[PDB]
Amino acid sequence: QVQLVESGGGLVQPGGSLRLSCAASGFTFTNYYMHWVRQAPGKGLEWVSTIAYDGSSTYYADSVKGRFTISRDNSKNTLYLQMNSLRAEDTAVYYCARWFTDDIWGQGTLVTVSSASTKGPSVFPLAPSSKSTSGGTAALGCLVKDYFPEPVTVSWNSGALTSGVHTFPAVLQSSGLYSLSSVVTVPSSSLGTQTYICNVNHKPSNTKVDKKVEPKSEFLVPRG
Amino acid sequence: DIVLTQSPATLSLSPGERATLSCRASQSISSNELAWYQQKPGQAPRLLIYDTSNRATGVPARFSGSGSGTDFTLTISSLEPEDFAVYYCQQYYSYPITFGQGTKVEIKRTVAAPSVFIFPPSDEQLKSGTASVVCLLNNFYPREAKVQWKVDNALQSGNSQESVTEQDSKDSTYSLSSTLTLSKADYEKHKVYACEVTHQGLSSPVTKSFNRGEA
Repeated sequence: QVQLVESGGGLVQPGGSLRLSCAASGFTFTNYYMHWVRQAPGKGLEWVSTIAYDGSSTYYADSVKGRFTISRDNSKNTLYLQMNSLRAEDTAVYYCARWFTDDIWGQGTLVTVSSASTKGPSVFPLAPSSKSTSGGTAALGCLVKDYFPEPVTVSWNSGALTSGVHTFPAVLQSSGLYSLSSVVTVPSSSLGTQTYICNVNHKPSNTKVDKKVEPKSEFLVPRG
Repeated sequence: DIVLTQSPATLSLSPGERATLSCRASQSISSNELAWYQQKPGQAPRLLIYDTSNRATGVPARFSGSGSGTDFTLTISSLEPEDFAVYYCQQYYSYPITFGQGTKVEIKRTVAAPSVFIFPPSDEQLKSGTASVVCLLNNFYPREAKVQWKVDNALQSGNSQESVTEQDSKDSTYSLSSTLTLSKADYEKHKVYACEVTHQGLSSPVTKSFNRGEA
C-alpha cells in the first residue's frame, strides 16, 4: 500500500530523548523530500523539519534547532526524528508527511514530556435503567477514571458495536489525572438478552479492562 | 518568515451555503506555493488544494482555492454536514514552512433537544472513597447548554466538570457529559441528586434526579 507508519513516541522526562520512526511503502521513497510536523493538544499545525531526497540537506523550525535531528534510511524506506533535550512545549502529536501533488501522511504519534508517573484507569459501569431510558432506547456506558498520560481507547463488544457510541474527550481533573466516559444508546427492549462490554485500553500502562455493564434491578417502576 | 493570518477564526453555516475562507500572507508568496488542508478530529490533515488553485485527487469540486501574492481564498461552495472540520492554509515558498491558525467550520441544523439521563455512582466506585454522578445530554443542537447540579435542592458549585463531543459528521449534533465528583462521606450525607438542564430545544428547564440507594 502507499503509506506512512509512525512509531516511537511516548512519555518522556523533561530533558530526556526519543527517536521517532516513519516507515514508507507503496511509493518510491528515495524521490521525495519528507517532513515532520506536530500538533499540540487542542492547537494548530507547526512544521518541525524537512529532509532532502538523499539526506544531503535538512531544515528545522527555530524552536527545535540543535535539539532535533531528522534523517532517513532510503534503502529501508525510513524517516527518523531524534529529539533530545525534550521540553514541555514539545508535547504534541508528531506526523510525518510526504508533500506533493498528492500528500501522504502518517497516523501521528503522541509525545508527552512530563516527569509525572504513568497510571492506569479505573473503569466503572454506567448502568442503564428506567432513568436512562426514553421511548424505546436506553443509554448506558463506562466511566474511565484517573489515568495518565493520554490516550485511552474505548470500544464496545470488542469493536462489534459502533453505532450510537459517544466517547467523550478526556478532562484533566485537578488531581492531574484524566477522566472520560464512553456511552452508548441501544434498544431498551433487549437490555435483558444482549450483553454490553466496554473494552478499555490504556497503552501507556499496558492496562486492558473489559467491564460488563448490566441493567440495574428496579422495583420502583410500573408493575409488569 | 512568512506569517499566515487566517480569517474568520470560526464559521457557522447551513448545508447548502458557501463558505469563504481567507488566508493573508505577511509577504508576497512569489510562485504559487500555497496549500489548503482539512482536518477532522483524530485524523491527519487531508490535502485539499495545492499550488494555490490545483485541486488534489478525490477532492470534491465544491472545494476551490484562489489568490496570489498576498491574499488567498478557499471557497466551499455548497457545504455538507461532513465538511465540519478545521481548515488550514500552508506556505512552502520559504523556510520555516508555516501554517495559518485555521478556520473552524461548524455546520448549522435545526434545533434538537437533548435527551437527558442521570447515572448514580456504582457500588464498585463507592467501595473506594469517591462518588461520580454523570448527567448525559445526548444529541442536541445548538451547542449552548446549561447544566446545574442540585443536592437536596442546594446548588452545587465547583465540583463538576463538563465534556462535549465534536459535532457529529452526519447529524451535526453534540453530546455532553457533566460529572459531579464527591467523597463517599459527602455523598452519604444527602438523598436527592439532580441534574437541571436548560437548552433552546426544551420548553423549560428539565430536571433528572434520583434518590441515593434506591432501586
